[PDB]
Amino acid sequence: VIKLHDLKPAPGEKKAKTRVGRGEGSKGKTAGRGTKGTKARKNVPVMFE
RNA sequence: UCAAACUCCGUGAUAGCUGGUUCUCCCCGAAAUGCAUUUAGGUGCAGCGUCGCAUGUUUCUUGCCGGAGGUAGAGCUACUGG
Repeated sequence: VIKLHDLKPAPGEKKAKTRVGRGEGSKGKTAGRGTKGTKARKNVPVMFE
């Protein structure tokens, strides 16, 4: 019989959150931003070239 | 404390700048170029990476073939000049 502990999300339904800045074995020490620039502390507008 | 005091608030001011950004392993893996920029230590796009999808050897290497060049070299009584 189907109880609450039998319920599971479907495969691929749930992907783990990527946690940046949590070590160099992951997206660590820059969070995929690279080193410097405007793009290292802010985001650049799309309306700007 | 003074080329405009101090305090609170606006306010977590803004900083193309500096610094920092914390556990793991597996696979792949750059760039530091071009163009433009009140631009030149920034940024957009392209190039280069990855992932996915589609296509599938088209890529690449070698041989052969067809081709255009004007460098090296050479030449100048073949031009311009010396």
